Amino acid sequence: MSSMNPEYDYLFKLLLIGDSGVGKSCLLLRFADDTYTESYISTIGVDFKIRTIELDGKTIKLQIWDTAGLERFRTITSSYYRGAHGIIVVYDVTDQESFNNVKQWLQEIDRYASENVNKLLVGNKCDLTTKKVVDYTTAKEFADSLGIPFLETSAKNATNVEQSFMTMAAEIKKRM
Amino acid sequence: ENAEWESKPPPPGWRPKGLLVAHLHEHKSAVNRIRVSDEHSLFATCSNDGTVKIWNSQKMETRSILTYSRIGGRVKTLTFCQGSHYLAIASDNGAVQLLGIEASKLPKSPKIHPLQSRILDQKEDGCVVDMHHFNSGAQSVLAYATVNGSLVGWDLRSSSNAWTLKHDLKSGLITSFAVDIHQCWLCIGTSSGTMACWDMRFQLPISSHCHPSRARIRRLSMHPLYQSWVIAAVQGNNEVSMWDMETGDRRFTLWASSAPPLSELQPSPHSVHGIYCSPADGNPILLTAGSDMKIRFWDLAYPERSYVVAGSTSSPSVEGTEVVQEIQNKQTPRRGPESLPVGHHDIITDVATFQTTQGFIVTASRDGIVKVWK
Amino acid sequence: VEKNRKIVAENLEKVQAEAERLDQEEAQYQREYSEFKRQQLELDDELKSV
Amino acid sequence: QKLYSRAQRHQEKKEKIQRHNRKLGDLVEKKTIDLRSHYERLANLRRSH
Amino acid sequence: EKFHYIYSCDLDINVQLKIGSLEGKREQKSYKAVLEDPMLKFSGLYQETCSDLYVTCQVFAEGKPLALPVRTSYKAFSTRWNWNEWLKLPVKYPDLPRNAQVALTIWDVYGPGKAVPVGGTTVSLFGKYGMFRQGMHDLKVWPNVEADGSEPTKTPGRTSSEDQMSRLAKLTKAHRQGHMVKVDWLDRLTFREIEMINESEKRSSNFMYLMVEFRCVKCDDKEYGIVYYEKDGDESSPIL
Amino acid sequence: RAVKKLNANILYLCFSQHVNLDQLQPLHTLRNLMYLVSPSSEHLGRSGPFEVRADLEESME
Ligand SMILES: Nc1nc2c(ncn2[C@@H]2O[C@H](COP(=O)(O)OP(=O)(O)OP(=O)(O)O)[C@@H](O)[C@H]2O)c(=O)[nH]1
Repeated sequence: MSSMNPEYDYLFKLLLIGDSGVGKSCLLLRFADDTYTESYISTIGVDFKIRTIELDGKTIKLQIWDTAGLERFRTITSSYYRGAHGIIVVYDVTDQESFNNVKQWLQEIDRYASENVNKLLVGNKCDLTTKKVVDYTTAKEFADSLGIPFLETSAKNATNVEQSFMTMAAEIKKRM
Repeated sequence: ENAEWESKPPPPGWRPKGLLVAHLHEHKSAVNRIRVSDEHSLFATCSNDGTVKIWNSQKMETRSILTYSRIGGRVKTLTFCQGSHYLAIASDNGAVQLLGIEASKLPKSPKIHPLQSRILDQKEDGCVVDMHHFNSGAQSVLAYATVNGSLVGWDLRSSSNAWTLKHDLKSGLITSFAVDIHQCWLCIGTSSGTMACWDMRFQLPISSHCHPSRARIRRLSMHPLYQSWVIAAVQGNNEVSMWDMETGDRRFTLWASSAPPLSELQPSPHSVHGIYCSPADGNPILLTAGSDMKIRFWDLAYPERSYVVAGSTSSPSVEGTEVVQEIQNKQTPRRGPESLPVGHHDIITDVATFQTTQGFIVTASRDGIVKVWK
Repeated sequence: VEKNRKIVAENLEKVQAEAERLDQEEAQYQREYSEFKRQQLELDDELKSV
Repeated sequence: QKLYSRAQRHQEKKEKIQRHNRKLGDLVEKKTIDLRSHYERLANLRRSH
Repeated sequence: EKFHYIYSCDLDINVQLKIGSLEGKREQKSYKAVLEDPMLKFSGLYQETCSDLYVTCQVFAEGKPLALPVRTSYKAFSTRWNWNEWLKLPVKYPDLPRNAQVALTIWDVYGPGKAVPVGGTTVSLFGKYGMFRQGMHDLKVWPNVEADGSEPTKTPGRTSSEDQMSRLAKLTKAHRQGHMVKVDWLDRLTFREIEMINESEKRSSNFMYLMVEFRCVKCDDKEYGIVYYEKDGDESSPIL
Repeated sequence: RAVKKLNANILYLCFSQHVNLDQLQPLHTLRNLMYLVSPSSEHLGRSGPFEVRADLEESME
């Protein structure tokens, strides 16, 4: 047994990672604050927002962390992954390089995250269809090849944004 | 993980009864700070008379066991350095002096000698306004704040500054600052009522919050429990208010004034000048004294039990923010003689405590009086 | 257009030069006023103490 | 133009606070002379008593 | 609890350096210069938002090149100058003196037959006390100049400091590595402050940075730092 | 213990009035009061910073 806060049953620490400009801050802001903006401020270090949700009648508190995607604020060893309950790997569906680097983000999870942490591949900017480069089938083939759930999304138009985070919260509850 | 708030916290369920132990007057004028050595073996009080006097905590059954005067100007802040080995003092002369204390056995008299010194050019730094010392093993930094807003961490391991911060003077004069027991952050309180938080790891100004009445921060202390809370004493209404610097919300306040709670209208001239706070048994205690010269024991867990320590029952008894409000009760036979007023008769300037085999309160006032209580 | 650009650039530079000078002056007013405030905050306590 | 008015008003504030500082020091000087008289009246009354 | 290391003279393997990405806006020349020389119009600066830059990596020492300049293989760029190429440098760890330097020049096309440098950055391969560079580094790229390997380097990629971001980035990396004490409520504020500072620097200045990485040599799940050392430097002189 | 109290008390009151330090002794109970109550101590009735100096504490302790 352990102490339990009356407001929330489960504290699920989520973490967003991915190349710069993939839309991690936009996704975090759209989910935790229903706001979006064209002004780009490159994240440094860490940021987090808390959002309380409900799934299967359980009050779930999500602490979603947004890590800096730029080369200069990244390091080989990382201690942000430590204690994450689930990790979202974001990529920009309009930039194949961000999708290719997903392979490299995954190996960071297998090295520093919890041994069986939940993972979720997210393809932000799905609203730029005239500029999209990856196929949904190309991503699904890759996500399923590793068993990680996947949802294409758009922070701009809220498209699947809520569902992406809600899905990982459910998956973590399923894990524990 | 393991930074203890006090080397010796108050005894369990300690309740200062208000018994005067020692009445001291060795200072010619106003005492500015009372600091207790982290050993609680000694304490020191500096004064506008330019002298500093050091006292043996165990002798408060009294005499200034040691005294120093060779700086000049009003000495108006001092601090021990995690032991009785060093004691630093500073004066409006802009001189910062590191006094070394020589502890001797009873047969041979003790002594003080200066073993480090700095001087601040009145045109480029001004004198200090407050200082604090905090060990980190690799360094023994003595942070001090100056009138021009410079907050300098002088590493007593050498002459080198560990770091320096430049408080924005647009926020007014630095009137007090405190540092996190974890040494992760710092908060600057000003004459205009602004709290300005500095992250000591990055040495950046992370936030600035202002008292709505725009009134002087008389004392500033970190909270003994909530790592993001700062206990800011404010001029007027005896207001002591906890401010959560993570958000800027005034979210707990002690109030004792004719003016209704939190009102910006005509505040009382009385103000809290010294705040001592301890977590005790997890029931935090905050002891305040000030310009009304009434020591108040505030129980932050059960505020209805808060009471005046600096006086017997001869004295008149007493916005989503948890405010504790003090309202004076709307109240001849010579049932024994009238006793002498034991409390102070002038503005109390600081409160400190020591725990040598009992919980004693030290208080001092602008007339130079120093009083020990238990 | 180069002539006008050069003239306006000098105007912006020379006007901003006064802005930064006034910044040093205002910074000095604060530095001095902070000293007068320090003294005042003591005289008020001496007055109340006396 | 906002800074010129600020330089003016801050300078007037510097002059006003400096004048106020002067009157407080003189007031405390005068109040001390009275306090000295009070303490001597008390000393004489006490000693006679 | 233990520091694992090896001498630079014992590690007889080729030094390897990852050319990471290049971050930062590239200063476009005013069309006044394009009128002075029209061949500018065809340079990579004007034709495409990201040109197919390449990075040269000569190892210098005492102002002399130790070996021929290795270079990044061709990679197409569209919206980000990002190479993920481990250049196997032409010199081994025992060949390096205490003042060895990498001179990373970034190049772009300038019409036919003629490359032109976007910028250059020089970082010493051994740190303050002879340990070889241990990990990821962000090097300040001096614009429009070819990286100089003379000692002292006129185009240093690192500072001892002296500006906000050079200090705050080191602390940010230290914080990410877990070296710095974690405090969630402070971090969520201090990093917003650093974000404002960085975004201000990104506007008030046009400096760019080149990420590089050095291989962390491992053995039996231990990572060994390489320390500049000499065979026979181990014996103090037997002067009678 | 009552004598110790009363004598120490008198001496403390004596020092509070800045009476002549060399004359006061810890045992001469009534003489101490005599020096305090007679006009000989010009400072009687004054309130100020007495010091209970070492040369008078060491005789008591
Ligand atoms: N069209 C479209 N643009 C988006 C979307 N999300 C983000 N963007 C754009 O991408 C920019 C950067 O978004 P950020 O969330 O700050 O990118 P990031 O992943 O946080 O990058 P770092 O903070 O450097 O790690 C935004 O300013 C938008 O211009 C989206 O869903 N649709």
